[PDB]
Amino acid sequence: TKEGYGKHITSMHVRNIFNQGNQVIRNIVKQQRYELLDFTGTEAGTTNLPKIIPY
Amino acid sequence: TKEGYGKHITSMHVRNIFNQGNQVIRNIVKQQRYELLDFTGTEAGTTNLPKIIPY
DNA sequence: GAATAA
DNA sequence: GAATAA
Repeated sequence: TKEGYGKHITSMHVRNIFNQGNQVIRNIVKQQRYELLDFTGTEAGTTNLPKIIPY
Repeated sequence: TKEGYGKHITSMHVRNIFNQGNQVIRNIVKQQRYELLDFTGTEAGTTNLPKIIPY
């Protein structure tokens, strides 16, 4: 007979404890920025022109 | 098959019968003492003075 | 608070 | 949607 004593012991079933490559981490990129919009200038991006948000 | 007859017999589980160092004995130190308090003297601890209990 | 906590 | 899907 194959028998033995132990604690937190069990007949051995399938164990592969590596995930099958499924895991998800979640960060939020957080980029608060104080900015200025200057239309008072003649230079490049400072003009009467609409300033763009390139989402 | 592994089997045998016996009395007060069991499949063998974990047995270490030494305690993990936890045991408590309790005595009371008992020290009744008849004593005298003498303030009638001039010598050392015999005076008008309060005699002390140094618990 | 089988490994001794009266 | 024992092999990680918060």
